[PDB]
Amino acid sequence: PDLIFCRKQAGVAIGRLCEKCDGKCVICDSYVRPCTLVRICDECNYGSYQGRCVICGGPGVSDAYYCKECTIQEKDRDGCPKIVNLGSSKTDL
Amino acid sequence: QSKYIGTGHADTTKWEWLVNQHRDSYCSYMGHFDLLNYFAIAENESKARVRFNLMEKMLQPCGPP
Amino acid sequence: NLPFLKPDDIQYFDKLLVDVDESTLSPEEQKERKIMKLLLKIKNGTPPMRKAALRQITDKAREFGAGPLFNQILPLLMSPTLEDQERHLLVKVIDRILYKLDDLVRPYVHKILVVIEPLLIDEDYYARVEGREIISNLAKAAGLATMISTMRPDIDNMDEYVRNTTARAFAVVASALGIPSLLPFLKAVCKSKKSWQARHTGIKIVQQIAILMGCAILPHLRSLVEIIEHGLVDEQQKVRTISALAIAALAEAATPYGIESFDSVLKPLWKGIRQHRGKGLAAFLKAIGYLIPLMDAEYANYYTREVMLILIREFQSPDEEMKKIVLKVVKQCCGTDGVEANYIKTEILPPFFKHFWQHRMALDRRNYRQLVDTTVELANKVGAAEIISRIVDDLKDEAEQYRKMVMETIEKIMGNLGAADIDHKLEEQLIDGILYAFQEQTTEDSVMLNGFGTVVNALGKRVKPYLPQICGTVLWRLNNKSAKVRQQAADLISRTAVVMKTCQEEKLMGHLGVVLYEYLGEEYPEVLGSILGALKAIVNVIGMHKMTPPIKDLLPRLTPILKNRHEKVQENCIDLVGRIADRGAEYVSAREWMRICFELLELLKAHKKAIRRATVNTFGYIAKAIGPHDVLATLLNNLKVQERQNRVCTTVAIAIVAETCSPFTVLPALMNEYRVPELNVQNGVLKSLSFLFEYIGEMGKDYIYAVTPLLEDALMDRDLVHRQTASAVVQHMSLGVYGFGCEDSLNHLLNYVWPNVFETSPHVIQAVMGALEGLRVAIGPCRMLQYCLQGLFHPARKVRDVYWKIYNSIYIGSQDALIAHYPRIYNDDKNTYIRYELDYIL
Amino acid sequence: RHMFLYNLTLQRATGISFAIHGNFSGTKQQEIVVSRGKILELLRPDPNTGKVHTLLTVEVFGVIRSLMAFRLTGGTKDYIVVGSDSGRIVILEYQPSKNMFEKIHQETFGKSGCRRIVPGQFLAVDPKGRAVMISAIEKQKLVYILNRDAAARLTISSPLEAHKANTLVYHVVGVDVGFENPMFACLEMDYEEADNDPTGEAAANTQQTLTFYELDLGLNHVVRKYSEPLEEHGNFLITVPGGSDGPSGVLICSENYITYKNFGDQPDIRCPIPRRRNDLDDPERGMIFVCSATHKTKSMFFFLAQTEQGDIFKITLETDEDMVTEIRLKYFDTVPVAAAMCVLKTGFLFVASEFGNHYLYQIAHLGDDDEEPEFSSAMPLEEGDTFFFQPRPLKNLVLVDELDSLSPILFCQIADLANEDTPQLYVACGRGPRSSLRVLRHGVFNQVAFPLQYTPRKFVIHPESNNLIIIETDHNAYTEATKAQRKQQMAEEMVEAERELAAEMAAAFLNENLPESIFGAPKAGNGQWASVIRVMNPIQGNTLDLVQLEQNEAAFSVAVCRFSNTGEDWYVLVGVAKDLILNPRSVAGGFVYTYKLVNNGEKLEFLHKTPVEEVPAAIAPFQGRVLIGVGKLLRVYDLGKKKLLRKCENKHIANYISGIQTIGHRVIVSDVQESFIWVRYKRNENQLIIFADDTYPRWVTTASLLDYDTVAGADKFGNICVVRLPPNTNDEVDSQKAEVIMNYHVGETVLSLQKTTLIPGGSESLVYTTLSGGIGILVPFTSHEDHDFFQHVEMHLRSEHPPLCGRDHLSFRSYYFPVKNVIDGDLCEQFNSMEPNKQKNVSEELDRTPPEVSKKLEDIRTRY
Ligand SMILES: *C[C@]1(O)C[C@@](C)(OC)O[C@H](/C=C/C(C)=C/C[C@@H]2O[C@H](C)[C@H](NC(=O)/C=C\[C@H](C)OC(C)=O)C[C@@H]2C)[C@H]1O
Ligand SMILES: [Zn+2]
Ligand SMILES: [Zn+2]
Ligand SMILES: [Zn+2]
Repeated sequence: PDLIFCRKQAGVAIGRLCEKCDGKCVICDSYVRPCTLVRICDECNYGSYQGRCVICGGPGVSDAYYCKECTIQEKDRDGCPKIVNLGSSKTDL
Repeated sequence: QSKYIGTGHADTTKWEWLVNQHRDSYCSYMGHFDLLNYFAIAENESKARVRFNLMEKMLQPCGPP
Repeated sequence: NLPFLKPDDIQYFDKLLVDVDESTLSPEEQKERKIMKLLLKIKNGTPPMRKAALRQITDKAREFGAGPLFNQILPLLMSPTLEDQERHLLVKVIDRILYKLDDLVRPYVHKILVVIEPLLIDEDYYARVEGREIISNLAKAAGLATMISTMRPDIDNMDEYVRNTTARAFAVVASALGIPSLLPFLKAVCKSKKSWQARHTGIKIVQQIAILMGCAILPHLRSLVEIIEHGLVDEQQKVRTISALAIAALAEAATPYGIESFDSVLKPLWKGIRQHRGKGLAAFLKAIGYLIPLMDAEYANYYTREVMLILIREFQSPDEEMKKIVLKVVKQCCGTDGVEANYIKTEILPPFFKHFWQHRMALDRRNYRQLVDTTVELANKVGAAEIISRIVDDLKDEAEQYRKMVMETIEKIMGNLGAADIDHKLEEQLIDGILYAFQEQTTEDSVMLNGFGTVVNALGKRVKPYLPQICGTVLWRLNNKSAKVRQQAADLISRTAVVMKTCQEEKLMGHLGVVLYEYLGEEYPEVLGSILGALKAIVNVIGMHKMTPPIKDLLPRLTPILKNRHEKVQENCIDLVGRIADRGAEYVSAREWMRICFELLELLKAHKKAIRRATVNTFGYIAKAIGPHDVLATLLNNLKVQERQNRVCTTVAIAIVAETCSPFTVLPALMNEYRVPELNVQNGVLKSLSFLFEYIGEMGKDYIYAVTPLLEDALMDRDLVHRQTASAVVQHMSLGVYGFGCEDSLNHLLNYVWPNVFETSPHVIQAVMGALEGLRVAIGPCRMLQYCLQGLFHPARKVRDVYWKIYNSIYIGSQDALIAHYPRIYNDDKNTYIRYELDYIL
Repeated sequence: RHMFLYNLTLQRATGISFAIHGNFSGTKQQEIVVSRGKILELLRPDPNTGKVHTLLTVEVFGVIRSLMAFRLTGGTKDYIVVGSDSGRIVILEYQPSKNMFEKIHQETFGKSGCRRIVPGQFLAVDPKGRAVMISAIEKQKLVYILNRDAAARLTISSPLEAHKANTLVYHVVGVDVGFENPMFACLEMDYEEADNDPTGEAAANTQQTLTFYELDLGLNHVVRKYSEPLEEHGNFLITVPGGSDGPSGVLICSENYITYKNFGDQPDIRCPIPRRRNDLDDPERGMIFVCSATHKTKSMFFFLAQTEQGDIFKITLETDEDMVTEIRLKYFDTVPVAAAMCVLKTGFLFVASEFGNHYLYQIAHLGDDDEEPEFSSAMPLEEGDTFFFQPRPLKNLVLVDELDSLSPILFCQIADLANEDTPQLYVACGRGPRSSLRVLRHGVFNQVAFPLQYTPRKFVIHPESNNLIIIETDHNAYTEATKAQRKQQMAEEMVEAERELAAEMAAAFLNENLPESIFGAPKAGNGQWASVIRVMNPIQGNTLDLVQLEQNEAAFSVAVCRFSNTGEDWYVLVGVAKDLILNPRSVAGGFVYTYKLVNNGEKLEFLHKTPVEEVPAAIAPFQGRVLIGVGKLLRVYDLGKKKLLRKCENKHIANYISGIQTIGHRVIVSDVQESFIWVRYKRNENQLIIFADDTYPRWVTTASLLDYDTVAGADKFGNICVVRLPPNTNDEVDSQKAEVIMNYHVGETVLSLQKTTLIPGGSESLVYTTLSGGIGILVPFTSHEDHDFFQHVEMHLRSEHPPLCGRDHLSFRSYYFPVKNVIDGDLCEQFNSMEPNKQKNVSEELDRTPPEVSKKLEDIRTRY
């Protein structure tokens, strides 16, 4: 599988996470010290994708947060953290 | 990596890196107020004139390649 | 090749299945073929395929022409089996081709509208959004004149449905091209002499413009009102009704600004109040109710006194829409500055509670919510006791819906205001009614629980005389056969524990706690979690020494409950054990605590973050209670023995112990566990150090020196996992002690991290780059630039690649700082390279 | 030993880089929001008393690069949009009840620091408050859409991209297009062609363009609509009102020209800037505007444009059928060069000068009634010919208030010269003819000021008489003698042209001297200089002696010393450079003037001048002889009856020496780019040997040795460092690297450092004075308990009370080097500014009460 980050200009949408990855950093897969709130671009939050998990793409239950390490290194300024698969379409789940 | 202008590769020339760092320095002078203050005092020019001269230098800071 | 095709796609892409050859078919057929290919790559393609196909279909939209492009797109857009994201992609390609096509779509505008307009009435909100977006792009591409010429013939239609459709679409084009562009057309149509259908349609256009644009219509509110005002005195009743409704929409969209714009509408509405009846009367009332919150205090009082006669008259109206309208209008009036509380108490409250607060209203859910919110808003101004006293005696009604209604109303009133306005008689009435409504519950109405809790917490210490009665009722409901009633009683205990403790009635609370102990071990997980939470609240509010049952007998009962699979039971049991460990550790032996800790290690890998946080907190409490030594020895034995799947729990527990009892009681033993020549336990010690430093952050500022030799031994050990985990340790250290004076030890560890940059394996070079960025943060970009410059320009190409990768990381990291760290490069015969501004001397 | 410092700003920065006016209170009163650099201030001028009161001051812990106000349709209170170094856009609303700035919105988009491609430098707003554009210097440009909600609260949207690679932005401004789609005018220039042509033709042919970015609200996207190449490069833009209040369009200010442009069939209307009649500056020198101001009225509107000389011109436009006809310019007045001008209602004008004090004048007369010549663009003129006007004192403005400003502080010395128990701060600051030496006493700071001729560079106190020896140097300035010579040559040229009237005009021009302090000193000639030596009594500020210098001589060092070969007689050496043309740096030679201080330090007599190869930038007395830093060479000089002899020298300093300080048998060389270098000189053998350097390079500006093995230095980039030689360091070794034991970022370029004690009996502290006008102190810690307490206070303030403009405090204080053992007291003292809930929570975290923490902070304040 070929997965990558969106890295588009994020907006006012709040990123969310499902029950499997509650309170986990989307960038470095860390579970310690959630710091800043995750923002995603409008394309990844439009329509049936609103409030959907950033990692897998399922029903999100909590707010996604960066960790303190990513905040200090300013890895939250890079762009939309939405994981996207280059080997699948919009209809694929 | 055209997202970040100053980034480089194994084929980045000395002239490219130096004009990049010169433009970085000029924009930092534009940003930090006390740097512009020092430059306007030493050169004895109005802050507007110093900013205009820096923006003019921003075209070819190091000259033609 | 070609992407996958769904069944329903065949109908739209059958010609692409056969691999025909070009030039054999007509050149017009070759256009359709490429349009099919582009649309198939867009609809069912990968992101790169979609981007390439979008760029291709935009860069050739003029060559393709509007005709075949839309003749292929529109059937696909209205496929009954089209996904929502496919619809969004089609909307986007339509927007792009409309921008490229521009005036070429004028002959096709109508052909598009008859397709798009249904989306504006679809139940899907995003479908309506996409329809509006398509119409906006079409109006921007075709022009205002084309849209007016194409949509005008449907204005005077006698369908009343296509009229609403055309009004909505005209509002969309108005929001697309701006109100001033469509102002002359509206001023002309709203004064049409041909028929009243045109006036009705224009006024509906104004209404939909308001509804769609909201606060954006404030600049042109005067123009809209002056164009629409003449319809209030028209001969047709439908046009007067739509005029009033559009006035209400304009007022709602302009809240709370722009009352002077409605100056020419106040007296017409005021007279129509006394003149009209029926649906027109309701529309006038709605417009007035939405207009009132825009007026000054004195004029609000004047207008409200003028319209309140007819408001009270229509209080007893048979039309349910009329009742909803007048209820909203009352809520709007009594929520504005100017309507005195005494005036509402005198003239509004008696008829309000006479005609509205009737049993029937408690059956319909919409009327239920509307009347509850209106009554709470009334209490928010006229006072809590003035409203509660009129509905408190209804707490003992025979209809359960009416009891639920009055209970929710009292709950919201007392939660928004309080109990300082309540006298003694009203307090007794509240207590009696709450007890009667709670004892007479058919189901488990959560509103009753919320009301009981709210009223108890609002009374505070005033509930003490009734505490024996409430405790007896909670006892009787706790023994109930039904489990949900037991759960509701436990939640009521959890919500009233603090109030019962403040009232100084510890014996009743101890009896409740011993009954909860007796009911512990309930099979139903939700009831067990609720009684665990109740026990937690009781233990937290009461003293551990005088707590009945004793903690000595309570904690061993809680020990096996952690093995339950239900997350609620897990969280509640963990929280109770943590409270016990915090304020009552003296009543428990160290062996029980050790067994609790060993049964608590699994819950560190739970998916629920709340369970993880609770487990961490309770483990920290137990470590503070006992001490680090015994638990740390057992945890190191576990780390040495257990398999790699359960070692992360041990690592997290080690970090918790090191953070709670200071790391100088943990780092020596952890580093000592490295001397054994087994590789797996060495990797485990390295991972423990990594997570420990990442967890303690700033606290590890006094421990980098101690661990530096272990790292420098692992940094150059001829093992890949060793160097990887050691680089992870260095990264977490650097990010943790960032800005606390560790530049010496970190600059030392940099010299051991740097030789590992020329490594081929990816998993280790990733950790090396992470350590390098952490060290850039901790030591500063200057040292990193100093180490990069020596290899930035090297004859070796791979060396240049690696050093430029590191330089790119540093440059993205801190670009503004590097300006003060760049070295000197003297000028040559061709270029100027020295920055002379930085050489100035004052 | 261990240096744990506590930073406290005693005097906030008084300079101003941005100033806007608006109804930030929500009432009819007009207030002024200014930026001091890292400080956001809110001032209110009372129209009754005509005085400016300061209502709010907040340390934002960032670098404000762009500041502007706006209002939404139907609103009654202007908001505040701030562009910082944070990569975040911030919108705030002043609340007069709580007297604070409430962060309404904060949206992230980029990285921190004054970066070249990350927006923050430029800020434009749509005049109807519907959208705001934030732009960088290069490519990146973002547009946010603003609206209201049900409760009339500001709502911001997602950003819309408007980037364009290889595009340098000179200035952005929002265009008043009524209630149409918002538009932003940009002065851009594409450099892609320049870097691909090694002949240089592309750079000389690439011209500046004026482009218009239109934000379509229906399509909800930003598009680059129009783009027109410009004749000459403009330096900034002015928004002329539009809609129903004006004809819309834009005003471009360039070199010696101002143009009006507008999209559509509207032609371009340009007009040359009127030059001063009988101007004394170089004819080749151009004339541009430095700032602008716009005043709208129910009737008409106008603009105020200030030139480089300080002349304010009032500008009006003629319009016929919503189309401009001409640009009317008229000389309004002349005040010092301002960074921003605010034309408030109720007839007032606030002028925030770039350097020196700021002023508030009252507008008495608009000026139209006067017979003074009004210039227009329709007047015929030869291409080279420009208009002429006569400057005169204030006619339409009357000064009603003056705000003191210590910026820019070039040097400072703390000493007791008034023979009081508490020392006074003698601060040589100011720029050009507005420079001054000010005495500061506390007992906030009370100040007195004595004017000076030019910009001071350095000054020393005479120990035997406490009198000050000032050196005042300015670049491209004219000496008094050359000024009179230029006037005489102009008068000679004037008569060669009715001849009786010409001689009378020339005599009247000769007999009239415009005060340089208010009209700006006529300074020109890129290679010229002007230096003056002065003696001053510090108690009454009376000039005891004054020595003018040669036209091409620039003073850069000064010292008072006693020589061993002579008796206790006092000598004064002044290092001077000849024909210093900087950028590109080129110089002829240097001289050292030697004078004999006579009459207990009241006048000096010329002895001899000693020539030398390059610039003598530092002069430090070394017991018997003296030490001088000429270029990259450090020499010892002995006093001879004829000149100054070089008994020994060292030439291994890597770059230019900027400062030299000696203690015992050691000497500390301050390289311009490299850090400090340690040199030891044995009395025997007579040779200076380098025995220690640094591991980090530092652009040093000043220094102050704290003890034998330590030194403290100030950076050009607003940093303070403290380094120390390692233990067991001998002087007969070649290679030693100094350990850095303290690093800190102040946010303002510090130019004076001195270890002293303000109040007698208090703890010794380290006082610094910066170029931005601020004065701060560093106090060392005594016990580890207090250090840990204040460290926890700083940690909790960083998280619970973050900086105002989105910056990270720990990152800001680590701008160029990571923080090392410094606690920011300006952040800690903000504990009293938080809400009671957060104060109670943080105090319970530290096991004490909010009043106890306030009392601890006040104890530190009173200790000093
Ligand atoms: C997004 C995912 O990657 C999807 C999936 C299916 O990936 C395989 O599931 C992932 C879930 C992983 C979990 C739940 C890992 C458990 C780990 O447990 C160890 C013991 C660690 N525990 C902690 O760090 C616990 C507490 C910390 C200190 O504090 C807090 C507040 O969390 C790490 C993991 C939680 C999912 O991520
Ligand atoms: Zn995205
Ligand atoms: Zn997920
Ligand atoms: Zn992270």
